[PDB]
Amino acid sequence: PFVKKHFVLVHTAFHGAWCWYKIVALMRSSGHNVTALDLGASGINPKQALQIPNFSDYLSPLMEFMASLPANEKIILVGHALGGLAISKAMETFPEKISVAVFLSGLMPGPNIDATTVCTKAGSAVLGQLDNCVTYENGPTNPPTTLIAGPKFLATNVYHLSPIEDLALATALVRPLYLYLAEDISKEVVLSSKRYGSVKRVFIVATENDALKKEFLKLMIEKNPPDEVKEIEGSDHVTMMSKPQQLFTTLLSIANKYK
Amino acid sequence: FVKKHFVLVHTAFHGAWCWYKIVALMRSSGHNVTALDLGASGINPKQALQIPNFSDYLSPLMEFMASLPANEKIILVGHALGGLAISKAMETFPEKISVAVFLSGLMPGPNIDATTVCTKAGSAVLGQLDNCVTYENGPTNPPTTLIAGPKFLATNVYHLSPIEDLALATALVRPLYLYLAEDISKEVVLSSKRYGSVKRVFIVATENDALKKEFLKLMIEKNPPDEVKEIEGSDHVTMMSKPQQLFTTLLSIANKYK
Ligand SMILES: CCCCCCCCCC(=O)O
Ligand SMILES: CCCCCCCCCC(=O)O
Repeated sequence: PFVKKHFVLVHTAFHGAWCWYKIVALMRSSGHNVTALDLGASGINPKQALQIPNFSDYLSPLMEFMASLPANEKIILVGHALGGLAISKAMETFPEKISVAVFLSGLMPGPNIDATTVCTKAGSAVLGQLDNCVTYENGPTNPPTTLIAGPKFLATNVYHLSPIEDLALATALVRPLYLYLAEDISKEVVLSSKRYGSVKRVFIVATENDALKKEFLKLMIEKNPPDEVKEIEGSDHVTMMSKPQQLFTTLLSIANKYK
Repeated sequence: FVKKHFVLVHTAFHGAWCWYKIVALMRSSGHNVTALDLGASGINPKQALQIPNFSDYLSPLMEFMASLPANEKIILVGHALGGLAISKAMETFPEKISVAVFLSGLMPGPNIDATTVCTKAGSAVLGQLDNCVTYENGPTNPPTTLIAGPKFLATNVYHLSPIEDLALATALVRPLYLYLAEDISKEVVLSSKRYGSVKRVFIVATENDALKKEFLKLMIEKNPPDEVKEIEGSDHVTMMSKPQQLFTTLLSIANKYK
């Protein structure tokens, strides 16, 4: 008996709703509702990175979407990598509107491994990697302002197991990420046991992820245990690109289990 | 095998992203390819309201063309509306272009004006299905932008493409400013000695819209190119519906017009 669900997808750094296109097609084709959002200055969001130095504005598209969700409608919230921070805040604020939260290789901070610990670790795996670079729109006296993903970094660390056209698509769409201050993130993403902790949570491991190392991911899983950990073999960092059908099937299974 | 440089220019609502399959095939086969975002398209930083003049829309292509040392020739490909953009590039920098390719592109010339092909092109989009216009300049002024609707895209543009490409497009299409005919006519002026000196190939690719094909035949008849090629089974976005076939056709054209 077909039970219509509402999947809400949240991209990682530099990306946008566009990266989910294969997943969105499978969802809409099977009759489910799906909303792929562009966070601040991501995808075709009108804001420019330099215009939104506050993490609050990076996350606003999701928070605003969450706030206007209809009465009693519950969603399957999916966050990829950095998107993990966004859905975490959504979990703390609107825990009742989320049937189950899914972290796809996502930054998954919790009361005992906070957002800043997690962001500091994440930053080390992206800043300075291959051809990635930063800008100083506020002068040499201030912290770098934005991070720009390089094509070689994308091909090697992110899309190494995906169709080459997807790499081409990414290089024509990735945008800069404002380097939000740890202090700002810490005040925005604060999680509690009775709110964030009350939302069903599943973590999906990308077996061949060369962007976010195993040790970091298992540190988060260890210190902020999810209700379940699932795995997708042969997937690079962007599972929605390299292993779309498997991610789709897994998502449907997760939605049915926790509905 | 001689390395070539293809420069791809999209149509309304789109961006460099729509050529992803083509870009991929060109890079792996060893060629250079530049897929540009015109004003307020793809990830270009401008918003439609910020580029009310057609020259603002063409800016990314003209800047690109100007940055090219004259010895570095290119194969300039324009899709549909992108035809107007490459036509302008042809008039301004004729010598930097080995061959211009109009993929079902608006191909105005001396005997068929730019405003003429524009007005006709628009009738097929304005007021179609779920497409809609905005009025940022108030109710008593002409509409300011045109927004492509998902249904319009599904049945009129991507009807022969993988369904995921339709989804991709719905997450990326952006508004097109409704440029004035006066503006466009003044902006796209072509002469036989300049625009006319560039080798030109038109690629007909449309399948179940006979009127659309007539329009394409009209422009070909009024402004005859050096050659006309066809691609079967294509919807409005050939780079999506017939990628391998488009790639092959472009390689073939490039090798012929060196
Ligand atoms: C200080 C903020 C920078 C954090 C970088 C987050 C990296 C997420 C990983 C990814 O690229 O998908
Ligand atoms: C800017 C003139 C307003 C009319 C709409 C533009 C024509 C779009 C047609 C097409 O896809 O080729």
